[PDB]
Amino acid sequence: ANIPLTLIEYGDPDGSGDLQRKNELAIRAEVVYGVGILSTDAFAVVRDA
Amino acid sequence: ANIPLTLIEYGDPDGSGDLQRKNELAIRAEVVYGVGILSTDAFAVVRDA
Amino acid sequence: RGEVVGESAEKSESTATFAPVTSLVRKVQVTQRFSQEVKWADESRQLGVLQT
Repeated sequence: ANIPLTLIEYGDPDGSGDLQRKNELAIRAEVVYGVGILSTDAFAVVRDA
Repeated sequence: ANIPLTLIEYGDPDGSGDLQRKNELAIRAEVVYGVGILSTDAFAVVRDA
Repeated sequence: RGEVVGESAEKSESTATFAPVTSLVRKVQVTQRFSQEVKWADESRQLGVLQT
């Protein structure tokens, strides 16, 4: 699923105080990815630890 | 710029508590003015002090 | 549930709760064993043992 870029005008969407109180706007975007690895052996890594 | 009289229904625009939590409404009007005085000598005042 | 509230009194939430329930799966079998003598007896004399 995907929530495309959208404008938030109300409440406190991030914890830093209310958007109507402090007279601000916020833009937000979201996406949700499903992710899986069928075997870790399908991959190798070049590294310098 | 000018924001004509509007109804706010969400969040807490003034610090008293959330509008949906307390079941309250708020109305807001807002304008921004630019102001400057070219010379203070263009004016005179009558006063009593 | 509904809540009774004053004029500027603070509102609460009360929400539906759900849970799943699941079936089991049961396999049932019947096996009947008989001598080939019984097949011969029935098919010759027309008893209807195999049909019953």
